[PDB]
Amino acid sequence: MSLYLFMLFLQPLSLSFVSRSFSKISSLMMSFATLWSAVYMWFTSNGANQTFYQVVSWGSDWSTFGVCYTSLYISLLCAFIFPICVILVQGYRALSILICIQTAVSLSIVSLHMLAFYALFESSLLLFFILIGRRKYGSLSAAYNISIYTFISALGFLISAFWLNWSFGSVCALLPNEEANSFVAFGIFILLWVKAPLVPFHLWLPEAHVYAPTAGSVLLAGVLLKISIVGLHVFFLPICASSIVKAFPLILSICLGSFIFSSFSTLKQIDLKKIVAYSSISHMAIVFLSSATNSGLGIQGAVLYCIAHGLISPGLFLLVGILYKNTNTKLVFYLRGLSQQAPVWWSVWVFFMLGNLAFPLFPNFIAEVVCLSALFKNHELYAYAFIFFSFVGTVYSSTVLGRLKGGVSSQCVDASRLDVISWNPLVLATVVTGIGYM
Amino acid sequence: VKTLADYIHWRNKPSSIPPVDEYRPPVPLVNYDKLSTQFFSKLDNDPVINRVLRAPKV
Amino acid sequence: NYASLKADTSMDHVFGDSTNKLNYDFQLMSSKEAFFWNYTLYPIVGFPIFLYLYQFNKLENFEAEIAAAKAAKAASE
Amino acid sequence: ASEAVLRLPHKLRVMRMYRTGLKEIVNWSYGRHEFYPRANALRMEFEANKELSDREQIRKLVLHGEDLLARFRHWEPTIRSEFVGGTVYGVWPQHCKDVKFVPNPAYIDEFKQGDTVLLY
Amino acid sequence: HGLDRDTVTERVIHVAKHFEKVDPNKITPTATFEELGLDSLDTVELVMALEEEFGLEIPDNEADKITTMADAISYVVSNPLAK
Amino acid sequence: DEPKHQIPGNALDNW
Amino acid sequence: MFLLAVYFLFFSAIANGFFGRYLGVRGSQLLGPSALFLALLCSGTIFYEVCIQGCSTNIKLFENFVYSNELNVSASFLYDPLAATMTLTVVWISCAVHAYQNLYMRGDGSQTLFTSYLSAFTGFMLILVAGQNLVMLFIGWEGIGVCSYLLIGYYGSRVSAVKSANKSLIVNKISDGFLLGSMLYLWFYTGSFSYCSLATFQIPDVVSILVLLGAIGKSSQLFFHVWLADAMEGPTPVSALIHAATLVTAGIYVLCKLNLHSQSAVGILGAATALMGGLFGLAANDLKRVIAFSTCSQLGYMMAVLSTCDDGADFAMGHLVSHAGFKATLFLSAGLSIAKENNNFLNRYGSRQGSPTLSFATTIASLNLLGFPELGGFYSKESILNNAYINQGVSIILTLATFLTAFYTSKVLAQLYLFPYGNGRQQKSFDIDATTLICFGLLLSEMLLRIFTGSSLSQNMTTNLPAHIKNLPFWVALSGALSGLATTNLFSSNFMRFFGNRGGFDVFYARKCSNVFYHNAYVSYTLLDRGFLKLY
Amino acid sequence: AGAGGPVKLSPPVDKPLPYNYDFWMDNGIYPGQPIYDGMFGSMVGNMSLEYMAKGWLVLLPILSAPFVYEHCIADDVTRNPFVPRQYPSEVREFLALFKNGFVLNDYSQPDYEEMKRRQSGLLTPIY
Ligand SMILES: CCCCCCCCCCCCCCCCCC(=O)OC[C@H](COP(=O)([O-])OCC(O)COP(=O)([O-])OC[C@@H](COC(=O)CCCCCCCCCCCCCCCCC)OC(=O)CCCCCCCCCCCCCCCCC)OC(=O)CCCCCCCCCCCCCCCCC
Ligand SMILES: CCCCCCCCCCCCCCCCCC(=O)O[C@@H](COC(=O)CCCCCCCCCCCCCCC)COP(=O)(O)OCC[N+](C)(C)C
Ligand SMILES: CCCCCCCCCCCCCCCCCC(=O)O[C@@H](COC(=O)CCCCCCCCCCCCCCC)COP(=O)(O)OCC[N+](C)(C)C
Ligand SMILES: CCCCCCCCCCCCCCCCCCCC(=O)O[C@H](COC(=O)CCCCCCCCCCCCCC)COP(=O)(O)OCCN
Ligand SMILES: CCCCCCCCCCCCCCCCCCCC(=O)O[C@H](COC(=O)CCCCCCCCCCCCCC)COP(=O)(O)OCCN
Ligand SMILES: CCCCCCCCCCCCCCCCCCCC(=O)O[C@H](COC(=O)CCCCCCCCCCCCCC)COP(=O)(O)OCCN
Ligand SMILES: CCCCCCCCCCCC(=O)SCCNC(=O)CCNC(=O)[C@H](O)C(C)(C)COP(=O)(O)O
Repeated sequence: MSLYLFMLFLQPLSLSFVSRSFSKISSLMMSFATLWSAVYMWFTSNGANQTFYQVVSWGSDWSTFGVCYTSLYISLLCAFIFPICVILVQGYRALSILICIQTAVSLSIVSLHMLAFYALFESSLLLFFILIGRRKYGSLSAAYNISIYTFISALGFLISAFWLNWSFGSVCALLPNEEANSFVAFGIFILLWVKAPLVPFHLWLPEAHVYAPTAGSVLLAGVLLKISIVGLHVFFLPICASSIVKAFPLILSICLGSFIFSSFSTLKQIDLKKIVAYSSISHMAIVFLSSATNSGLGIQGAVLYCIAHGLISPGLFLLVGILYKNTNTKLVFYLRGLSQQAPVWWSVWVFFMLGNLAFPLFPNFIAEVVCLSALFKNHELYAYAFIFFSFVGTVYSSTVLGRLKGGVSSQCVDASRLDVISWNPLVLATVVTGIGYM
Repeated sequence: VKTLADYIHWRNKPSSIPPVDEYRPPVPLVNYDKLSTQFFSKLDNDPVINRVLRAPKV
Repeated sequence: NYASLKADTSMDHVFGDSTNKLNYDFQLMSSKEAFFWNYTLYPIVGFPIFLYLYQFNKLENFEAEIAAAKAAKAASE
Repeated sequence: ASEAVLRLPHKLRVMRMYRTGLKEIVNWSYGRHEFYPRANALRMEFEANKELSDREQIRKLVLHGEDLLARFRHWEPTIRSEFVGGTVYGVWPQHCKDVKFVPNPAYIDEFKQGDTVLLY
Repeated sequence: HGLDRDTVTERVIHVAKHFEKVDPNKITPTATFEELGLDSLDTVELVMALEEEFGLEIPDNEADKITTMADAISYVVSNPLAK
Repeated sequence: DEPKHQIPGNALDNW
Repeated sequence: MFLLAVYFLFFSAIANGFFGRYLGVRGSQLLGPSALFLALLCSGTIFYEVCIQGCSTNIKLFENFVYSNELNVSASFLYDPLAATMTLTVVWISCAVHAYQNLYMRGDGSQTLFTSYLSAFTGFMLILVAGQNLVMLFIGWEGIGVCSYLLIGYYGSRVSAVKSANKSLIVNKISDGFLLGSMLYLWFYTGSFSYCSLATFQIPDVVSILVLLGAIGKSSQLFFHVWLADAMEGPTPVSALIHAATLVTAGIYVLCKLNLHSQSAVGILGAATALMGGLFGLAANDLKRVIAFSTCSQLGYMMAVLSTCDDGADFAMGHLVSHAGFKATLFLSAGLSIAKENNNFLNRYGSRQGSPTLSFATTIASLNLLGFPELGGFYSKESILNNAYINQGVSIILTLATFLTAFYTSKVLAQLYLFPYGNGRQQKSFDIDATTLICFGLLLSEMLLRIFTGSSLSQNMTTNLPAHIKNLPFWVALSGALSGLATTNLFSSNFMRFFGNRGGFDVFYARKCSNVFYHNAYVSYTLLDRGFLKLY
Repeated sequence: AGAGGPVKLSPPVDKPLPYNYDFWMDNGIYPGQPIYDGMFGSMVGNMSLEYMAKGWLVLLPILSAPFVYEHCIADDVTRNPFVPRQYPSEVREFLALFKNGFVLNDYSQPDYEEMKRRQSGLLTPIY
């Protein structure tokens, strides 16, 4: 734990002292060192400590950090996926912004103080405004959307944290507190409602992903959406369980509506990135509902599905980025003959799309099975609703694949050595998780 | 009475009007394309059809 | 820069001209028709919901009738 | 009848009606043996009214024959495989030359490949 | 396969002989159907026979434009799928 | 040339 | 020994589809058939050990495939009599199809990838059949679904093939969704996914309906048969595998493995699918389409028989195994005819000098379909028709389907051989190698062995029926065959047109269901997220 | 020749595109197709949905006539001239448990009423 936190603080620090020409090499080595430190944290985490594997405090309640099941999986996912983002990004400015965003996100996951959690997650607010609104390839609209949505949700969460700190006297997760207040529950909930895109607060995500760089999109879908599940498991369910049980019919309505409307909206998309973004929104609904059931099957299923998404969505966003670099287009209508012209890109694309559809040899299948079982534990109709509407994902994915698969094309647009190197870890991880090493 | 309602930009009329002339994709030509909306018709037992199809010795 | 908008007429003799165009107006179903078909198809999709509602109603009605009769038998006696 | 057929002159309209009727005879037949009597019957049907000069009667005949040829359109047209609407049309389409291939893609400015954040 | 003019000519001539009215000596490589004695209905049948002979499908607009022996041979020679 | 938003109104009337 | 077959097929898939650059076209023409021959030897050993000698075996590969809280499933294979019989049939047909593909796919650019997909397809079918738990069956069900998507759409530059693959994928998604719901119901109230503990004497109707809805997808029954006819876009070897064994049979296998079906529904749905499929096949003019509609009709017979009696499951599986051989033979022969004539239409076929082996194999497969006495198809079909007499409704419809089946089958045989030549005077030829002859030898061997060994234990058990009622299927078949040879007209042009349009199920889906789907998508996106909730 | 056959290329778009052009599938070969065949444009065989519905209306009664008689008009006693298969008591009691069994229709049995109520079981799980 201490090694992981130290490496996390060293990665932004290293950039200040690098030669400005060695920046990319140093950043890659630091990312790998952070991954190795995360593996060490996993090694030093004994299952015998059932509640929290490790807790460290550095002199205050704010500096209380600790790892649990959700935290451990998300932290390992962030450390696994960061090297890919690093190699995909060029320039000191871009590296600095990305490394600061990563440090803030990775510190947020392990934080056990609500106020510290807020301080670390929302520090990366201007950096995303600047990243999504970059000079030539960025959109100011998307930056404004994401920034305003984040500020409003996090401010509500902050108000709830202030009330809990005033009333109980502490806001640390390790101190058992329960609250029946509905205003405070709503304040904590609104952050989760926005961060994990749920209809009608999902509009910020697609704009940000489309106008973000591939490293940014990969980080966003891979781990930024997951930060909601850490807040739910660590900062919402322990204190506001009563309000989740009181509002379960409403929670279920909003989650199922998000899943349905997002699936239908994905059908009208002509941009590959927008298709992947709306697929993520649809997938987040099952995770949110499963965790809200407050059952063992649901919490485990939600975390597992989150890992599966955090392994499948970065792959699709990476392949889309590679294709866009080769062709300078994201319109499905312009891209044809990709099967014949890019047999190697096509194979990986088909594999990842099969993963997104929750086929058996993919992590998504196991995760979905567990989440559906949790819903069936609640009610049979709850499970049936989700299972039936899954066909809509098939229709859009099939239509996209069919449009891309065949036609006439005069351009050989296949992946280079660098592109295969970038996806190989993701492919291997997907396969390993698919075979049951979740 | 002047009110916000007067100066709010209500979405009552389209800002952009789509171009009238629109692309129709090329399609193979079917010479006779009238749809048959009647399951039972005199056409099926037409005298012409009987002479052309039913009657000739095969 | 942009692709040429000039078509290829090499195979026009072999495979036919492109003069004939589609007759579709590229517009979707009417709102009135859509309301009927959504409110017809969606109930068909939710067949389990109606089965559960039916059985639950039957069970609750039976239980209430049982209670009523029990009360009646427990009053006189 | 479609618009393209309607715009055609009388002579071309009757030639088209004969052509389409012969094709529909082929589609509805079970073998080549059936075609010959049916084709002779169709020929006799057209020959019978060829000398008619009354425009109104001719219009009635044309319209009726067009309605008959519309109703009796076959679900499965008998089309050669290599032609549009055929099974082997497009199976392995011949590749055109002048394909743009980028050689040694990863070795073009290998160190600086990636996305940059430009600021003001 | 680009079929040569000589073969196409001989086979179109072979097909044209089958009409009873036509005299076997009038049909020449460059002769209009009217001189041969073919009516409008006959021209449709001839074009269809050409369709059987070379195993191709003639689009109707082109088939309308076939009215002389010369243009038919030209069309078949131009077609790459003619057999 | 790039696609641009249509501006409702005539130039001189808006001015 | 039992694992070896699955290993051989998955190896042949990985080798041909990942290392085809090294192996070559010839290397796939060796490794494919060699692996399939080895798998046939293993499947034969399995069949002898389990079916004949009553020795079921369970092989647990690993435990805790899914381990979330109470929910626990393991990757285990139980070879029970149903599994052994299906394994044998599947591997025999796949070995024949692999031998067939050596010459048929020589003119195709990716012969290595085709062989890889065929071997992965066979492996997933063996996983589905041999699974000991519902999760393993789902793994097989999805694997065959994906392999079918990748094989039907093999010709990507044809919009019809890609649409046919999308159709298959969507229909199979709806079916596997109903299956997932039923498996969740069964896990929740029985405590396990294993078929041994899955047994429930009384099951709520919901689970029965969900199981049936899941099964009707792969085994294309009414309302879910749209994809089968379209699946003709794919190459002929794919059609033989899907129709004869891999796809259509899975639904029946699921229904027979877990007897949760309801008698009232299965009988009506089956008899309806039998009649409709036969009527659709009457109108069809493509050789490959007629054999698909025949597959639909036979599936209707198998589904219908489950309702009649307790032995219906045995009778259904017996028909399934008998049907796979002759139906595979019909598809392979149709493919060879198409390849030799460069034509797909029945009108242009006719008598022409050919190979004796192919013509005989076509005649014998058609006779098995028709119901010619003392043939494997006859015994498996009479077992169904005779036992269905008790259900008056099912019997009448099934006899009418027998008539229509005989009529189209006889018409097809007359059109392909007896009829005079109908194609053009052009040079066409397809020379058959010894590998094709071996493939037809294998199919004929299966057909012959089926007569000697039989399909069900209760096949020849007496059905206590009057002689006139027992021998009626034969008279109806003969009458249909005679009417089909005469090529007589049975229905008016209005009905012939209706049957050619396959009942207009797809026209209904396009005009109403697809329009509603895209109107819901228009309201969800254009009107709302990008309309009402989008800033100027 | 399976490979290398000539194809016609679809003309490049030259007019403003309709908003719902995503309903058209064009790979670059000349004959493009709707996303779902029959949704718009030419209909196979020139048969409308109304024609298909009228056909199904003519056909449905004839197809349903065999099934309606036995299922509704007929009764257990009159459906067949024999009783269901007779089994020893130990076998029969176990077989009667199966809801989807064939021994539940034995009117001769003194447990007929219970068996009939078992056959018409619960629509959905009570718990
Ligand atoms: C003892 C033994 C020695 C061992 C060493 C141990 C010592 C420990 C620490 C010592 C390390 C040195 C500290 C660095 C100081 C200068 C850093 C800097 O200027 O940043 C850019 C600078 C890059 O310089 P440059 O490329 O040459 O051009 C800059 C030009 O001057 C102007 O260029 P421009 O005009 O084009 O501007 C473009 C701008 C685009 O415009 C923007 O985006 C503006 C956005 C506003 C701020 C960003 C808001 C979000 C920032 C979040 C904080 C990041 C960490 C996240 C962790 C969460 C923490 C809660 O983009 C950027 O500038 C970079 C984007 C990301 C960097 C933002 C992070 C810097 C925050 C504040 C810097 C400190 C300044 C203090 C001033 C001191 C006296 C003046 O340095 C970097 O390499 C990246 C930043 C490194 C961050 C570490 C600094 C700590 C801040 C974290 C706060 C935690 C509290 C502090 C405790 C720290 C430990 C005790
Ligand atoms: C670009 C790629 C080119 C190279 C291609 C690579 C080819 C890969 C070959 C495919 C592998 C197939 C093997 C599947 C079995 C997975 C092996 C495995 O997981 O090892 C098991 C040991 O089990 C085995 O070895 C299985 C035997 C493998 C071979 C046996 C028959 C081979 C036929 C394949 C059919 C397998 C069906 C399984 C479906 C789930 C680990 O044992 P445990 O200690 O119990 O692990 C805990 C379990 N859990 C993973 C869930 C955490
Ligand atoms: C279960 C135990 C053992 C598991 C073994 C499974 C069998 C082999 C699995 C190999 C990897 C699985 C997925 C491979 C990547 C997916 C892409 C693919 O399969 O095909 C690629 C390309 O294929 C490859 O290069 C790799 C395939 C090698 C082996 C594939 C065997 C079949 C895949 C099995 C299905 C996966 C199961 C997933 C769900 C159960 C695309 O092909 P097409 O879209 O059809 O276009 C090709 C061009 N043409 C138009 C001419 C057809
Ligand atoms: C007691 C009080 C009683 C109630 C009184 C309420 C009165 C008003 C309350 C509204 C407070 C919401 C604050 C958000 C205002 C909407 C955003 C401003 C619109 C706008 O034009 O912003 C542009 C871009 O913003 C964007 O692109 C953002 C798009 C819209 C943001 C969506 C809002 C977040 C989600 C809303 C609610 C979520 C949960 C609520 C609990 C930037 O404009 P510019 O820089 O060019 O300036 C030039 C001047 N025109
Ligand atoms: C209309 C559908 C509702 C939309 C929400 C759908 C799903 C949201 C569920 C979130 C789960 C936990 C949140 C707890 C309650 C929030 C909404 C529950 C529904 C609700 O409004 O109940 C009200 C009570 O809640 C309250 O009194 C508080 C309402 C929320 C306050 C709104 C903004 C608060 C922001 C405060 C920021 C932080 C403050 C911290 C000090 C009135 O119901 P009732 O019991 O009176 O029944 C009388 C009816 N006959
Ligand atoms: C053996 C088991 C049964 C297998 C299939 C049985 C199907 C039987 C259902 C059809 C019989 C009743 C039909 C309803 C009566 C309608 C009578 C005339 C129909 C009519 O006028 O309008 C039609 C409505 O479509 C319709 O009629 C659609 C209504 C169908 C109800 C949904 C049932 C599923 C149908 C699936 C196959 C049926 C294919 C043909 C229906 C065409 O409307 P339009 O497009 O011309 O309107 C113009 C667009 N503005
Ligand atoms: C499968 C079922 C088959 C479908 C059969 C349906 C077909 C309907 C058959 C009935 C249609 C008719 O009679 S349509 C016949 C309409 N009658 C006329 O037009 C009279 C005027 N004749 C002329 O203008 C010329 O003689 C002309 C004929 C053009 C030739 O020109 P040539 O002098 O240069 O040969």
